[PDB]
Amino acid sequence: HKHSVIGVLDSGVGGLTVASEIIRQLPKESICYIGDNERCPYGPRSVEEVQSFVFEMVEFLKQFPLKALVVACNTAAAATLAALQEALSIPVIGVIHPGARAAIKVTKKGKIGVIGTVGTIQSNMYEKALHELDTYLKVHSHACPTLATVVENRLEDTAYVTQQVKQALLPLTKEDIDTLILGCTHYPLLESYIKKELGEDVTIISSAEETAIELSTILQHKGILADNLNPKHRFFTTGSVSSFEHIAERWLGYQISVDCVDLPVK
Amino acid sequence: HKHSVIGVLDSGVGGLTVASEIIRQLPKESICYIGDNERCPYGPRSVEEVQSFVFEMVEFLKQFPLKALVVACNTAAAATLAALQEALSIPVIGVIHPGARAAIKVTKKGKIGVIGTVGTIQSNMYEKALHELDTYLKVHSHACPTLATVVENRLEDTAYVTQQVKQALLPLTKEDIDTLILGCTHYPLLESYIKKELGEDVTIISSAEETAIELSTILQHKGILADNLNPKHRFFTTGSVSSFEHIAERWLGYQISVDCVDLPV
Ligand SMILES: N[C@H](CCC(=O)O)C(=O)O
Ligand SMILES: N[C@H](CCC(=O)O)C(=O)O
Ligand SMILES: [K+]
Ligand SMILES: [K+]
Repeated sequence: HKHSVIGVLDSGVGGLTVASEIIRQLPKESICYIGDNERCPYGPRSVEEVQSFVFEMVEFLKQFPLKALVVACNTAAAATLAALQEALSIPVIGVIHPGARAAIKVTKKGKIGVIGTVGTIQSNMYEKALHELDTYLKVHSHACPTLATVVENRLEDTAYVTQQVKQALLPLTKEDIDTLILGCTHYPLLESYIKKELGEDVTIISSAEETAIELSTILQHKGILADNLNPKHRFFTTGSVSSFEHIAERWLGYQISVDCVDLPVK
Repeated sequence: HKHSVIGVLDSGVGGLTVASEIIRQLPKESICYIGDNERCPYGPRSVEEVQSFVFEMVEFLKQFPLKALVVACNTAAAATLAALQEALSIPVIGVIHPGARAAIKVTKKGKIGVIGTVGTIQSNMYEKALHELDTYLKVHSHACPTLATVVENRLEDTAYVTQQVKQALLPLTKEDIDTLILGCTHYPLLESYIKKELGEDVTIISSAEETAIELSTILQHKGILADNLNPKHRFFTTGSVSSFEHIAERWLGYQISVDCVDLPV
């Protein structure tokens, strides 16, 4: 396992929030990332379709020596995490359960909100994951379909972002919650807006931050942590390479290695 | 219908902070706790002695159907975690690694402080654990030998507690850290005093809170979570039963089931 990498898959660029947290909290691990930008968004797609696309990305990642797989996309995790964990022998870490687990840790009232794409919310995976750990939690799940697009295409228009965040969170402002799970790869970029809308009494949970610590926990439990003092990461996209590189530099603050890929493989 | 329990061992009553977090974050799991109050404290004891006492507690807990073992005592974990993980087939979760992992998650500057007993600090297990994950972290480790006794015997004397926390943390106020790991079972009981001494720029991590989520992560990864909607927990002590019951009631806010036990079994 000394040369093995962490495979990371996502529907596009959003997953860079997850990749950044793995790079920060597990600095000796090597990332091999694939974003299916050509078919993004997955949010409005059927479960069957999303599962087929995710398995195509897994086939691509299998060309590398994987020690573990992270499904960075909440929509993809909702639709295929169980299928992947059954199919693969390596650890498969999704972004939903780590967020639910962290919500249980920070809630004082046992009342949790979660926002995400229509696919993520309709799967009801967040409520199911939360109840598996604690049946006596009240979970309010709300789809916010306009947010990911807002993050990728209108983020500089602050007035527009504020209005869209206000509209998306109106249903939750009416509910009694003290914790909110950002159940979508893109939402960390809206954290400030969200906090302003919900208030100081609601603790925000990032899927990215919690998934990296969950991965860390599992790799160490399994005794497979890397010891590389200066790893390098590789990013792949099915869409425009220049487009991905540009957003990435904006989100990360630096340039990354990006290459094109065609799915299905071979 | 899976009847296995989570074994929890500690040097005494301090481990109730860890037990309370497991009960809160994993409400379907059943706890079987043993505190070696008759030989507490472990902090000033030799590593060989602590290892021997911990293995006696494990022999006691093995009488129950254990699905996992939590070493709630930071001093005991420092001295015996490796030995336990090698000797047992069930998952053994100590309180040190979860704290280090959480510190990496919250630090922005990569400068972490940790406090604990002399035994915990002398083992240097915190620095080793932190560096295993990230070699480029600066770790400041300081023993605070008087704090656990302060928590057990002088907590109502606020002027005294403030003075003892001030003296214990003086060396860390001189260091540049943005995160502090409470590397002892008793320190959550001093969180307010510690926050006041270090300021709002230092995020304080609880070993109990992080160990419970680490346990949760591992039980679910292994597919062994309980589904019990109303479990019951049992506590055992090698010291005075009435004394344990009294402190427990003060710390938890309610009474618990406590029985006496003799080690070695
Ligand atoms: N990455 C998706 C957001 C984008 C999409 O709809 O594909 C998610 O985390 O749910
Ligand atoms: N339980 C110990 C504190 C008490 C003792 O010294 O035994 C620890 O967490 O380090
Ligand atoms: K393509
Ligand atoms: K004194």
